[PDB]
Amino acid sequence: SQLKLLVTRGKEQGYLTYAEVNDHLDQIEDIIQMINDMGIQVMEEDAAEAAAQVLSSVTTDPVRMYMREMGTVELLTREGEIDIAKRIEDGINQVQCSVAEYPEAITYLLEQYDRVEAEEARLSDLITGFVDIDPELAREKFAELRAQYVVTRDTIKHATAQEEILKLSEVFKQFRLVPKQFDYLVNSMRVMMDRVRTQERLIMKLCVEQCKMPKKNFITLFTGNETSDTWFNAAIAMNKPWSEKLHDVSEEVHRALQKLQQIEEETGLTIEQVKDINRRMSIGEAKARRAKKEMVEANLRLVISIAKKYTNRGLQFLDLIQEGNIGLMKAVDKFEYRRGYKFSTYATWWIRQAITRSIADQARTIRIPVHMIETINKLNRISRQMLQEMGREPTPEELAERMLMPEDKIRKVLKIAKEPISMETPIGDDEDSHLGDFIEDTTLELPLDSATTESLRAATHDVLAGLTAREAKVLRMRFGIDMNTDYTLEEVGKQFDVTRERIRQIEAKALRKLRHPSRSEVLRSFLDD
Amino acid sequence: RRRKLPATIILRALNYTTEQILDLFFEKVIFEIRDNKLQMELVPERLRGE
Amino acid sequence: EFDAIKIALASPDMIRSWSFGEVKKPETINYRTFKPERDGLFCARIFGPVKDYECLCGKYKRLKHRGVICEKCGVEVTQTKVRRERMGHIELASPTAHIWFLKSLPSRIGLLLDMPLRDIERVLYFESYVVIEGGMTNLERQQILTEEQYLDALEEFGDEFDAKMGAEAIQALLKSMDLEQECEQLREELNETNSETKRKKLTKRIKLLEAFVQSGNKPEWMILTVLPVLPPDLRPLVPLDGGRFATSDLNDLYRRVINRNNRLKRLLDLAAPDIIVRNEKRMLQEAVDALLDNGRRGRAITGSNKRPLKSLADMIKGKQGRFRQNLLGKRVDYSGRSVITVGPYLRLHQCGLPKKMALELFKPFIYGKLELRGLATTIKAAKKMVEREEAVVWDILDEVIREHPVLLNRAPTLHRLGIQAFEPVLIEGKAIQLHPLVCAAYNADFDGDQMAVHVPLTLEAQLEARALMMSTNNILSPANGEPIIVPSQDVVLGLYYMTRDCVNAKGEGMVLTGPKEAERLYRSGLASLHARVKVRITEYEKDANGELVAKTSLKDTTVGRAILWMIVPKGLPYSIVNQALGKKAISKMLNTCYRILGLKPTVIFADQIMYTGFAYAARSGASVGIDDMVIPEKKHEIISEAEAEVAEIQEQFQSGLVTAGERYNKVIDIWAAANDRVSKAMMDNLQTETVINRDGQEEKQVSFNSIYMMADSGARGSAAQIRQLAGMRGLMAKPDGSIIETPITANFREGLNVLQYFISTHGARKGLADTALKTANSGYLTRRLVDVAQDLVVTEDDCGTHEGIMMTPVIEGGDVKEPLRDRVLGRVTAEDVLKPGTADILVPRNTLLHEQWCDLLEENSVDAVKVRSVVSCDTDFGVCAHCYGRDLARGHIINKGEAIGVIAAQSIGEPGTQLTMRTFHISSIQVKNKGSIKLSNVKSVVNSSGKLVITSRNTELKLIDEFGRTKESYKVPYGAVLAKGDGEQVAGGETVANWDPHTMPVITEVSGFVRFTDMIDGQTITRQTDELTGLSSLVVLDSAERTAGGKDLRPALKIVDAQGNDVLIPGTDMPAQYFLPGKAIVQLEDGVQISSGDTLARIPQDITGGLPRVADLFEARRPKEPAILAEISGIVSFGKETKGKRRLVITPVDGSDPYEEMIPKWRQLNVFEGERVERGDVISDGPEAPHDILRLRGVHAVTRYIVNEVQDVYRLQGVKINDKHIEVIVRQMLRKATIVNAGSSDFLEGEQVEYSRVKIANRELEANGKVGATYSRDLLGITKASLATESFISAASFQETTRVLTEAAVAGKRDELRGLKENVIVGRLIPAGTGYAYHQDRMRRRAA
Ligand SMILES: [Mg+2]
Ligand SMILES: [Zn+2]
Ligand SMILES: [Zn+2]
Repeated sequence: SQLKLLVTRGKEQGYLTYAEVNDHLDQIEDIIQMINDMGIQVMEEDAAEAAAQVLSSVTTDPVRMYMREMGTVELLTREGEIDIAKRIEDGINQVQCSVAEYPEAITYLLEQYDRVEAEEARLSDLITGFVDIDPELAREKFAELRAQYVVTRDTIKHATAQEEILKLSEVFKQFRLVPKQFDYLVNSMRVMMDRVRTQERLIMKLCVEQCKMPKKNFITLFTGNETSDTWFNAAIAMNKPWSEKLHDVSEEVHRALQKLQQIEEETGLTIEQVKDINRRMSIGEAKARRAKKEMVEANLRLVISIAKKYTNRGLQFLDLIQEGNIGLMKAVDKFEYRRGYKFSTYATWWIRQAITRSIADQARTIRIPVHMIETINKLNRISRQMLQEMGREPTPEELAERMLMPEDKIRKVLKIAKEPISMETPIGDDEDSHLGDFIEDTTLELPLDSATTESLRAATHDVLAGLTAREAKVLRMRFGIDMNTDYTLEEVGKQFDVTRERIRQIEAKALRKLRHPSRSEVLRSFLDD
Repeated sequence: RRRKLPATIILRALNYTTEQILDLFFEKVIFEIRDNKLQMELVPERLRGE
Repeated sequence: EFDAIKIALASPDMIRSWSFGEVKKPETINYRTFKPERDGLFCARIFGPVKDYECLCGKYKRLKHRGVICEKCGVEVTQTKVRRERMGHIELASPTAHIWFLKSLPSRIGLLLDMPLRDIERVLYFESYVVIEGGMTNLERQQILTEEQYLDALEEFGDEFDAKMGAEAIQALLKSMDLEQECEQLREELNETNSETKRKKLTKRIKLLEAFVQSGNKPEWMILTVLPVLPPDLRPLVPLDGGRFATSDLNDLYRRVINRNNRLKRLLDLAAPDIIVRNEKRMLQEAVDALLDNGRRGRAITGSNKRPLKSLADMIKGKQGRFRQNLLGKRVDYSGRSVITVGPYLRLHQCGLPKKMALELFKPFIYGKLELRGLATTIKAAKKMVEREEAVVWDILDEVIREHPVLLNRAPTLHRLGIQAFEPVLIEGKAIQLHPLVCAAYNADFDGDQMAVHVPLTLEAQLEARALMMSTNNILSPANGEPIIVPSQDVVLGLYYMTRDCVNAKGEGMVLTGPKEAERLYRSGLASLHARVKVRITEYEKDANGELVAKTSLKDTTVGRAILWMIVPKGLPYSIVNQALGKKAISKMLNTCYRILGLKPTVIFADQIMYTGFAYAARSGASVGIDDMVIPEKKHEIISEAEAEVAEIQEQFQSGLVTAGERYNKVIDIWAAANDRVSKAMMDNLQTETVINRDGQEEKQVSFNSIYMMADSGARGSAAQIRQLAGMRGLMAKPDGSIIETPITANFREGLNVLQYFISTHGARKGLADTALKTANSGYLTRRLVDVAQDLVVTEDDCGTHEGIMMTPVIEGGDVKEPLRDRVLGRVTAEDVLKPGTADILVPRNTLLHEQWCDLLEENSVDAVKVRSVVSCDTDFGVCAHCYGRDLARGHIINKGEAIGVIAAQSIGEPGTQLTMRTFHISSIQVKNKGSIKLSNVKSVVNSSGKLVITSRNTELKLIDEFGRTKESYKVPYGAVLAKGDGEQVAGGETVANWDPHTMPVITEVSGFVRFTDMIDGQTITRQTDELTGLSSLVVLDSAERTAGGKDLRPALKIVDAQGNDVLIPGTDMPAQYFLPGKAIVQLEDGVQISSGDTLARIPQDITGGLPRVADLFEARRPKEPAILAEISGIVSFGKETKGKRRLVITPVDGSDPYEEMIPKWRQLNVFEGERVERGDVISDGPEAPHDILRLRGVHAVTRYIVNEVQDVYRLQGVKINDKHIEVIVRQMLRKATIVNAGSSDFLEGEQVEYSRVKIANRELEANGKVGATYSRDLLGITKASLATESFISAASFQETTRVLTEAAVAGKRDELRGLKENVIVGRLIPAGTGYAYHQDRMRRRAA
């Protein structure tokens, strides 16, 4: 009963300073704030049992928690990093072969290649170069995959076809196409399996997961034939009571066979080929991704070092680090040891631009262009070596001759900086009046000026009372009076049915009668020169 | 402002022991075996009002 | 028009219903133009247009496009004020936890899920999983894991775990759990575990869950997935002159949270490593948590300013926040300030005004008049011409101000008399005039103090100010009926100089035809202003039924008093101006004028007394001269004697006879005695030094020294400071309380050398330092009184009950510290008042005791008046008007509507300033005068001397007079030597009781012999023989004195006879053997004889007054030495021994005594284990707690203890305050209560609820055939009674805002506007005052 004793002491004495709470036991700050409201009135020189129970249970600074997270992280070895890199490469090669394991993947490849041969893109933008100068080689090489395919079409009738679809894949592996074309068939390959797997959710889940169908009966039926009705539409003579329940969906999951034969057609070959193709892909792919995840772990020590110097330019320290990580992971996709290098020197390029491209983006309440922040950081630095050099200070004219800019393109940037003041700033007087307590309004109608205008629509109503029905109505017509209004002069020509020209005559007649001194002197009151 | 310690902990950390510490901080009342009923030396003003 | 304000948790679909779009970007504005960004924290489309009736792209810029939202810029063109009204929402990338249900003290999400808060903390910040659908492997929903355990559960099965970590985990926890299931479960798991902790804990938690149930609120609503943003306007981005800007911290906080949300979104589409994304989620939880509030989170995450960023909740709570500061205390239009000066010429019903301020505040009025007159054309011309200030506007202003009152007001408005309304009087100059008889009501001098004037705009406002608030209607203080327009500082000096006999002056001893000839003779220079004179006068002593019967005489008096009589009205008798007429007497004069002759004559007479007093103090030429500060000729003598004394003590101290710590005290007492001697000498030499000789010989009169004349008059200062002028000036204690032994033997008429001044500086510095600190809490106890009893108003007219208190004077054996007059003036008798002739019904049932009935009782001497307090008023939600009484500023019965809670607060508060701010601290009943004696509770017998001696306990003496009253009472302890009996018309100066602190005897009831029982030596006691002379005796020994071989025995000198029995005490079933506790000093050895009432064994054995003694006293705080008493009324007896504390039980007459608890013997027993003590009888020690007074002696005692406790703090100070107010705070102190049995109720039996629900419930259930239910009366300190509140807006405004809100949020509370603190917030009328009609008729509207 240590802290239980100290809280007993708090209920005894009723005020406990840092001496006890430091010597009766960060978590220090946390526990003092908790002991505040037994209530105890702690100081520095349903809660009593509630706070007692929370003080009976024995840091959350996310920086401390982040160090503790990183505790099981350690610098990775150089050629070990090469090993992780080659593992990533093996994963990307698994994914490449997987897409080349899909023949119609290469078919859509030829589709895009023809569209760029029909000029639907750029001959150097169809791919990020082959793994080898002039496109007619790589293009004819793509054309080789064209002919290398139609030589493959002769042989699904299977011994000579399987190693012919791959020869256009082994050539495929020696290429490097742009990721958008890469991810399209991939994200179509991602679409391919969701379509087929969803079918078995219509195929199998509507048998194995509803009709009390044991796992053996579908797997012992489906996988082995896997395409026709011999595995599904033959199960309804299983001598079973649940295979008897295979009738109500027999025309429905047979549709799911109508969708699979589409998918076998859509895949061009058996779905189990396509299955272990993209199964193999994401099998290595996750491992491939797993390889990248491993490497990013052992480089955050760089990023905490990088961000150690950008900190106090108005950005939260855990905000610098997260932007730091974003570059560190983006480079894992881009760093290549294929030259033979250390990732350490490569990373800080990306991680520097990460912090700084962000620091100029989301580090003020008024945002500014990086090319303007390009300017301000160029002045403030060039301000240094001129203030330190010339003597007193760089006048904006003096900056005009260091930087030959017009000095009214400069001086506007020197008006740009100095982000707004905290309106909760405490003003003097020791009165606790904040700054915002004196910033007045400009939207308010001056209470007198409202009081004025209420007579205006009254007073103009006065003279407009003693008008003719035409002039009184036409002026309310002509001007924006007592309605959603201001109908144009042609518009008043229509409603009053007189003339676009005649209206201005009576309109001219209108105030010409109202231009009488000693007749409309009321609005003469609303004049002050 | 840190955790409290028994004060002579620093002194034991200060290369000190029982004898010379209790010498430095108190006086010396010497009992002896003078063969008969523990004959004791005393200072007359050392033992005033009591 | 709305009503019944509501609050509850907010659904995500609710929050989507509020917004007009969702912010996405963290941009705010365009840095080149200042137009809002696309969908930043200031949007065009989202929060609407920027200026009046235009889009932002400029496509449409007319009012005729109203409503249509543009197509390029898409901003809905409407008023620009709409940016103040719209709200934006945010779709968080992932869930995150609301701080208020997370880190608040009772942990609203803590006890909603059985968890410790640190467990859910480890869950939230991505530390350890929490299991949900955790299979039938090891867990189901609660217990936490680790990554070793997370992977060894993911080990051996991937299925069957289904757990997450952080926000989503808690969200699935709440979204899965049902309420009804858990409530019924722990219901069954409750009544089988209703152990004393378990019962209350589980019952309260199931109460919370059922409150969640009936609310329709969903727990997963607590965790946030959509976050709503303020409108832009309330967090503006104002432009500052000079290119800079100013924003509120809400802006950048929103910006940072949007940045973290965008980052987590980018992370999620990357499928980056879970470490980085988990840090992102943690960071966003951090950001939102610091957004909603800054305190629970560790570090208030500051900005480039070295100050903490100021988040949302900080804009509601605190002093600075909206509630406490800006929502009640707000500036005002048509109000101005100035410096106040006196201008004594003008009457009490008005105040001077500067002309410039008068023309400013009433500007719109003067515009309206100049347009009504046609002296201008339009308002613009009117403003232009008043700015020119032509002649006509002055007459217009003199016309409009004419009957139009203005409010005056000072900075420290303590009581309601700090704001009074006056009629303006246009004055040139720029000061504010003031009737000097109103400064004291304000408590403002003229050292440059500044009032403020507000204008009552509304015609109901003008009438409110004139009929309720105008100064002439408000002359009598509210804290006590004393008139508070008394002559303050200088008119009293003039009046005292006017009414002052001197033995010989001009025209001594003539006869005057009237007062008028007195005035004519004085101003002509033929008699002196004050010469003793025979004068003929006529006094209108109205005696018949409103009949002013005049009757003249030849009064012998001063010319001055005769003059002053001409301003006294018809009512009073001449014996009021026929004295010296100091400061006290003249206040009494105004009091009697009000009491006799109404109000208007008293106000007119007040202005007259001020006018004449000022004029004659002008005539007096009363100066102060250096010759007038007389030094006594025998001062240096006393100084030499005292210096001889200090030398003498020093000589002895060198002689070794004294301690320095007593040499100090001896020299202090020496100098103090010398100080009082010097003061008496100087008073004799100054108070009456004036000798005068009419007809030869000289005669003695009071002095005419015009410092004495300003102390004896009581105008300013007293005898003590005049001592400080001439005589020696104190001893000048150090700051703490250590007095410096070498006094300041100088005075101020002589100088003070540097060390005398330096010694003065200690006390001067401390005093000034602590008088500048009663300013720091001028209104702290006033605040904490108002915020508990503000919601209490007189509501009905009479509740027809009979309870109340029996009023009796506050006398403690001296003189009557408070007569029955004051304690009963203005209250309502609950029954008749029967003369001691036992047939004289004097006031039947509802006679408001004004001065006349209380007078009649005064000369009739009945002191038993059962008066209906407020605290026992049967009314609901308020108090019977007839119960409260009459003590208004107006002398009449209270009228329904009056916010007596607030005036009670301001009366118990504002004299608190007049108290001392710091808690300072401070044997035989000898009959002091003539009379008889009455022993109340006199349970005694003819004792050993054949006389009376206290065998009882609470025998209270009384100086019985033959009037029918109690003249002077005393307390008589146990076994007191009553040298007489009860009912003896005795003489004066007699000690009729005696007793010894070292002899608290156990004297015998009846006779017997000294025949012991169990008194065994070596086993129980020691055979003591005090052989200085050789007497042996068996004194009782305590258990540490008794051995273990006799500790399970009970020593006693057994009462016996000469035969062999143990003579049993008649009345009990026990034989008499006086069991004795430890230290029981015994003498009579075995076998000795005694008789009835003999000395068997006679065992041996400051009031504060500060202000914070009162706030504590209004808190029922358990003092250090509580005194517990008997819960049962009957014969008591001991029990177990020393389980840390002794044991003993109070046995009933017939029932059971299961009552026993840890009675520590460090707190000494005053009763043995053989007395028939009743419930509420003194057994424990020290100061009784006020709680036990309630639970044992009832509510009336706990209030009579508390008013008679806090009143004497005022009483000990010389301050006066009525008792009515100290009850109305009491009545709030005991509003809550606890239950005795459900019966026909709807609550827990061992539960707590306010009185009125019970009070309406089980009084109604008697109307039904169902049973009534019983309840225990709780009692809460004011700040603890104040939190318990039916509202949730009256609580947010003063207490911990977050604590109230989350509780009232989860509770789904609904406040229907009542009380006075809420209707101010909403800005409708108040239920209490003039707006009592406006709020009842809502009930008729709320009655259909
Ligand atoms: Mg003052
Ligand atoms: Zn538009
Ligand atoms: Zn009442």
